[PDB]
Amino acid sequence: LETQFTCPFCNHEKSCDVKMDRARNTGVISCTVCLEEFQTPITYLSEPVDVYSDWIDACEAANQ
Amino acid sequence: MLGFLSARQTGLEDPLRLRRAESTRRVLGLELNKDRDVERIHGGGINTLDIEPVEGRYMLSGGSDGVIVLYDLENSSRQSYYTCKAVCSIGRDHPDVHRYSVETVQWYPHDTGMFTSSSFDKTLKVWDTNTLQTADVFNFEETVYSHHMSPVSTKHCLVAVGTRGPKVQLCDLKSGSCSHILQGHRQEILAVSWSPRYDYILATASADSRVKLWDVRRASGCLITLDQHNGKKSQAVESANTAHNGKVNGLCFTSDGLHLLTVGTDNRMRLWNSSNGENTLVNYGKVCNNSKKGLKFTVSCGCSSEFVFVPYGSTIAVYTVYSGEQITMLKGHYKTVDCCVFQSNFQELYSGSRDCNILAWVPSL
Amino acid sequence: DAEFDEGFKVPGFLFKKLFKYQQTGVRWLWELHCQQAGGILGDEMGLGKTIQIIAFLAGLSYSKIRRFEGLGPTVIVCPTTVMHQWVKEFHTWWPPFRVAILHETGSYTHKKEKLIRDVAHCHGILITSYSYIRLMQDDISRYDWHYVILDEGHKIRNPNAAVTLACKQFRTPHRIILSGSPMQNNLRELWSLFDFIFPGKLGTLPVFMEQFSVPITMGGYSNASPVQVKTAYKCACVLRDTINPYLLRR
Amino acid sequence: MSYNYVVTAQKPTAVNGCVTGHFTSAEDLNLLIAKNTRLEIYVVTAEGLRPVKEVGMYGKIAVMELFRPKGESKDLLFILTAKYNACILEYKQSGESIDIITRAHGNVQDRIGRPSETGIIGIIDPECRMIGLRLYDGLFKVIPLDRDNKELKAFNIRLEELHVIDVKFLYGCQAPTICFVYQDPQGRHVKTYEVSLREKEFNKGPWKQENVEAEASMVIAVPEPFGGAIIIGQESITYHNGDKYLAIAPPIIKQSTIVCHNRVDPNGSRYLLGDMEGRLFMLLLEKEEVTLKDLRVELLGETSIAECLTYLDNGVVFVGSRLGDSQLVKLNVDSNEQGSYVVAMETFTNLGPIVDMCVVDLERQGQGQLVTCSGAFKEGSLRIIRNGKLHIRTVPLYESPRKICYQEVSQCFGVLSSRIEVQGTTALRPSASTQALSSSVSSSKLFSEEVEVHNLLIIDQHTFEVLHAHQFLQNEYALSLVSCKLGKDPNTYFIVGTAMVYPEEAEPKQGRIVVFQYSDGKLQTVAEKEVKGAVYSMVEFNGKLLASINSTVRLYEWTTEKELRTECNHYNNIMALYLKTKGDFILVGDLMRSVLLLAYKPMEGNFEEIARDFNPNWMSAVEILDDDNFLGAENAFNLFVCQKDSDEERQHLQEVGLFHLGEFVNVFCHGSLVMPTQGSVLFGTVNGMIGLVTSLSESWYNLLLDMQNRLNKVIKSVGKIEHSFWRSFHTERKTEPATGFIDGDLIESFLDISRPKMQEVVANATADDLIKVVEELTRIH
DNA sequence: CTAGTTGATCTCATATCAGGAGAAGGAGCAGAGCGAATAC
Ligand SMILES: [Zn+2]
Repeated sequence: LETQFTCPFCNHEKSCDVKMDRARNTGVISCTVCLEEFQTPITYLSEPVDVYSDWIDACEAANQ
Repeated sequence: MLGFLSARQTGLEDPLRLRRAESTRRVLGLELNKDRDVERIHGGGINTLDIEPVEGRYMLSGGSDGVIVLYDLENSSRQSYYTCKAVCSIGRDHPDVHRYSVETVQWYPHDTGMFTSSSFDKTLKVWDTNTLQTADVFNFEETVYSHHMSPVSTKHCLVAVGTRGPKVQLCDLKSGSCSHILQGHRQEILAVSWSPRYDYILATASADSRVKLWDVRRASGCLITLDQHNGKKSQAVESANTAHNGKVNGLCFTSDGLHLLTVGTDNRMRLWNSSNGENTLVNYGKVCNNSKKGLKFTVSCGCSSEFVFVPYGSTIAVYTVYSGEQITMLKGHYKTVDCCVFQSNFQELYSGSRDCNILAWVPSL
Repeated sequence: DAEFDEGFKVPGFLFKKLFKYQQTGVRWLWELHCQQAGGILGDEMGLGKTIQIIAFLAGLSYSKIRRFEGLGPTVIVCPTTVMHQWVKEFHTWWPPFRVAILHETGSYTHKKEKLIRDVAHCHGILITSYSYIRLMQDDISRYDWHYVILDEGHKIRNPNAAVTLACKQFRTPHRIILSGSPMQNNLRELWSLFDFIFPGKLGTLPVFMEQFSVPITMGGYSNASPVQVKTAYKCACVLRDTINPYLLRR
Repeated sequence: MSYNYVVTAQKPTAVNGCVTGHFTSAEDLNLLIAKNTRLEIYVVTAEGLRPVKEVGMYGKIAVMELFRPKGESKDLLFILTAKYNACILEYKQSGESIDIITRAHGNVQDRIGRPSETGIIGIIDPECRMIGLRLYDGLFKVIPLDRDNKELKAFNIRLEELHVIDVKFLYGCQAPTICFVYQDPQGRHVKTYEVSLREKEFNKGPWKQENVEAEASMVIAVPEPFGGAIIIGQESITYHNGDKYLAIAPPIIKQSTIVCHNRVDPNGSRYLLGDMEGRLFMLLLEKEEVTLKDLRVELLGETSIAECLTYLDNGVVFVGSRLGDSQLVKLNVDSNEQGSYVVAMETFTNLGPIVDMCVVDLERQGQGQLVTCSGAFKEGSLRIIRNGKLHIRTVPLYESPRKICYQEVSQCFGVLSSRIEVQGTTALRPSASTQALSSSVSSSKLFSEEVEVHNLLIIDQHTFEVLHAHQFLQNEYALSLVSCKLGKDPNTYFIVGTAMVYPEEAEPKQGRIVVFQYSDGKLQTVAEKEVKGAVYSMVEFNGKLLASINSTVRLYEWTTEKELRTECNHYNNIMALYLKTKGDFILVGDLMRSVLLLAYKPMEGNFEEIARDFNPNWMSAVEILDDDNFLGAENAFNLFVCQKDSDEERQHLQEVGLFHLGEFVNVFCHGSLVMPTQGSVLFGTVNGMIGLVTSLSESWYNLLLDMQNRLNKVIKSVGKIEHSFWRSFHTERKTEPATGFIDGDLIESFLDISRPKMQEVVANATADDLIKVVEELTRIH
């Protein structure tokens, strides 16, 4: 499972970094290029793929 | 100021004096707008703004969510408080919406019936403003960081595009020829800007810490390479003659086009003689920027002294171009400011930032 | 004497000798010289393209336009079989050009490097063969040539040949090609010629192929789907107007 | 679309430039005077001036200089227009016929560029190798003359110094050498360059930059025997030649800055220098055997406030003035027993800056009469104008008038005036405010170098003597004045809007509206009202007082208690500078939003923004022509007529008429100077022109338009300037052709052509019909 | 000297799971130790 992801907003490969703040149960995914940021709740079973998942889902939901 | 009015009435001073002095005074009194608001439609940060060059009424805004919003800035209501309503919108439901962030949007000069928008989806789309449909699309092999149409060209209608490729593309809007490229950079071309003075002069700033001026008619590469030291540290041109000690992510010709303001990721802005690229050694102090993409900043027009409005963190730093003296910080944004566009008719400013807000700064009183 | 817009005094006693298309070609060449770009005199054989070149260079020398007080050192790369013809043409149109041939036959009777140095030192008119460009490609390109004229420039039709690389190692903005046909087999040759005259105008050859050559040939077949032929027509139009101001073909 | 007819009732009278030389003939000593659009050529006789020609340029003459190229029998005249039409003209007299042939012409407007602060500068190399223009910051345009052009092809040389104060060509230099004073953050410095036409670029000057006085504002190129230059500043006069550095600081020039100069002798042994206060000094260069020994300045005397001056001969000096009457003065060898060597020989009338003017039917005739606040500080006056030619009286006030209004019931004019006191305070001269029959000072309970003292002068409208002079509070500027009766009481009042002016602020925060009544030869303060800003403009609006405090247009009612009570306000203005009225409608001229058609809805009791123009025109004056036509004057010397169109788009005023007047209109007023056209709006300008706007009918306007095009095809302009270009609406960020306006001067020129040219005009009715039409058009003024 | 013939050589162009063991790097934690920094 890759940790760096293509940004849904600027389509820059591996430009998204994921930070797991487990102490606060929050994952923050940020694109280095276009500076888009997204915050989602996470669990101890969560992974950066799950945070990027929640980001893609939030984008598609907001774009309806 | 009653002295100014009296001098204008009595012919002591040219009306030019009152006009430019009052423009400068208005710019100095720039403050968060007391009675004005801008409609919020972008779901993501606004990366770019552009007020149309003719009549200065309509404003384009490209968001990080790929939508393009067209606002009317005129207060068509009778109240002193109004919101800049959104006339049109390339929203998520438009068949031609950009799939990724719109990074530059520009009105067609000489006419408001067309505009252009480049995105990180590797497309420069040319839109008919009336039908709001894509009149043309130019696809690129690599993401677009910036683009610019000449604000002066009555003859050519080239769009200079800077992508992550090391080549500056020149897309002819006259019969579509995107094959023309300029060689000489080595990394992503983060900013491009046509000279407002000279028709065929284009300045390009790239991540290789170099700024090059090209005569696009010419067959022999760039005209000038900007050098910080002008020759104090002189070396055979392979890696020397850098404009900055980092990525040069913003360009802006001054109003007359005789100087060039370059902002780079070394936390420095520099002013260059646009005719021979000599550094004028204007200080400006430290200009905080760490943007990994192009940084959009503008200069004032029609004032006694020229000003430059640079995004500075979550603020707008206003500097005097030719002295470097720091005027002020416009402080009303909650995240880093991506773009600021200057309305020259009324000395107004519109700033878009990552907080999904377009804030209007108006002169006080 | 005929005078152009910015001032390019082509002499009357030469300009009167040209034909209407020849004078148009001189006008076009000098427009290129003002834009500091190169071109292709793609006029087919028999019209007379050397006469246009000598007339234009003679006007550029007498007009004393300036870098260089008038015309500087120019190199003409032509097949051997016409080299002597070229010098005679100069000597009958514009005598005061110190024209010199670089060849084993030649007239220098000394070291050829000394000939290059001496001719450049006098801003002369130096004629070579393509082979000498290839062999002395490092030596001949050190003396700040002001013009490069590849007569029968279809020798550059291959973007791989060592002659193409040696000819593209020149530095001047001024690159003129005298070829009866810019392309002979396919668009590789058009791209190579345009990479010579104007390094940046047409894109890198991969880009050029993928945009122009494949769609055009795919639309050159009668079993092509209608979309294919329409795209081929559009791309041909784009290539045509892109090359319009730099290929003068009659 | 609107239909308007503009005609010049009185040609411009303010002189903005005067040059002497041999223009008409090799032996004649010509005086060329540039009034704004008019070039007047006189021949300097032994006595006075003999007018030989008067041509009307299609342009505001910003530069006017005479130069004699090698081989030319007589001087050629270089004229640059404010819209940057350059022309080289020659005088060709063929017997009775006089022609100003355009030897060369062109347009030198750069498409983009910051116009320089100190204004357009035009200089000519003393050997006439080139013309150097400073039009924009950072650039120096050069028009070579050795290359004989008929199109005046020019090239810009980039000038590293961006704030150039003044520039001249030095004398006795092998190469064209410019010496100029420029301002950088380190101070003001005088630098030199040697222009190269072959390389088209500057080269290192004969002598390096030298740091000059902070207010060093003038450069004077001394002729060959001395060479170098003289820099005049506010406090000192210095002379540089590269190693000679002479300097003086005469205390007598400290009081006022020197604004003009002229060279008396061909060798520059003497110069004239005029200051803004009118003082004329002689700067003498003492030579030593040649180099320069020492500089002296001696006060010759006092003249009108000189924009320019020119020594003709025999001690005669033409003092050309913009703020007062131009003068022809004599420099006596010996003093006049008052310390002054200057004696006025002749005075040429100048309607100075016409800041305000009122049309009055004085003498109870059917004829109008313009009473204009003309002139400035020392040259301020009232001018009374009638049709008799135009007869112009003059009532010298010796202080600047600002506003004027006529009170028919009281048989007097209320005139706002302003004088300068130096120190508590002392008047520099006995002014009309101080020479009133009776006087008073405001004692207001509301509020508790050189300064301006403002007064309300009650002036008898028979003898034009100052019946009264009421001085205002300390540091109070009176801005507006209106004579009207408010509410329902019968008394007629002088209502004065004021502002409290202190140096610590940029916009007045305090002011008051004072209601005076003039009765029994006394000016009693009937009422006061402290307001929170400068009352820029006031007007009577249906018996109420419509005032404009800094950004708020508000309405006051006159109560039974004889006090002003606010009724309604409108705040959607930057600064409402100009107010006009017709019925329930108000026209608010804004500083930079340019118009606002407001309506007072009486059934409710507030204002309603009926419409607005969203174009950013900076206003100088505004007027209401018809129920739906609104005339306005922009500070860029343009007239524009807005029209209420026919949704929210109904709130957009449409600019249905555009025109470039070439004059800074200060005031409009309904009225006519005479006993086919609808309406009559006179206007007064800064350069002294009085013009007249009338509305035309559609078919007639179309026919006139056709005549204008025909005349443009026939009549040849002096500088080969196209009339459409000259009248094209022009602003630094906009340029449009003229629409909805007929140039009355061009139409009236239809009389001054011969019959074959008329037939050329009227190729496609007969010529006599159009002669009748233009005669009827001339009747209105 | 001096041109014409003879071979070699190069370029260019013609299409279509039931390993294991050890050594080197990097990671995260743990503490020790010393500079500054409040503060009694
Ligand atoms: Zn991104």
